[PDB]
Amino acid sequence: DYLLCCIQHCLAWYKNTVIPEAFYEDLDDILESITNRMIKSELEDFELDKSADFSQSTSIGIKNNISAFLVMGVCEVLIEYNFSISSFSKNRFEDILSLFMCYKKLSDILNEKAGKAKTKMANKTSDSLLSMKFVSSLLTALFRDSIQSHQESLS
Amino acid sequence: MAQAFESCQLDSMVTAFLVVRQAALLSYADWFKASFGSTRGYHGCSKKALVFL
Repeated sequence: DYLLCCIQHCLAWYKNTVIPEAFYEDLDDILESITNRMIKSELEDFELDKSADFSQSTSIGIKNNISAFLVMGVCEVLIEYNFSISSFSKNRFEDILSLFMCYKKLSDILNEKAGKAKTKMANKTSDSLLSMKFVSSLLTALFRDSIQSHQESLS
Repeated sequence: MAQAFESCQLDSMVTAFLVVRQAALLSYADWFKASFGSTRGYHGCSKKALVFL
């Protein structure tokens, strides 16, 4: 999660500032492969909800719970990445929706498991890794923006 | 066989299979039911190892 946040912020800084040679493209296409395969992953790739119930009793439940929080952060960082590539591609917004659906699935699973015991962990109300800069950008784009070149893909 | 299903490698599987088949000539069936007990239940942690098998 936190590694990826650094990578894509670094990479956004590398796009915007450094270019205005044959290295960053490695990491770009790595990230794009991670996007397409993280999309078509679902829950028995990571053996989640079924084999380990992320329990704060066992070590293996703790392993899978730590893994799920890592996943949720990875989803969010790749959201930021797919947004950062282009000017408002439809396909990249589909990827972002798929990542969020994965993240939101994991959140409503963990919420049931924080609905059996109490909300004593402050680890699902832990930080997002998204920059505040980013979210400001994102919310301006979501609500106020009505530019027809971006509207079809943001709708 | 352990290495093969951890990596999901078919080459090492084929080697092992032909080796036990030559060793037989019902030792194949003995080794198969031995696999069936706590090897073929979970060859890999992912159940795609069965699909590869």
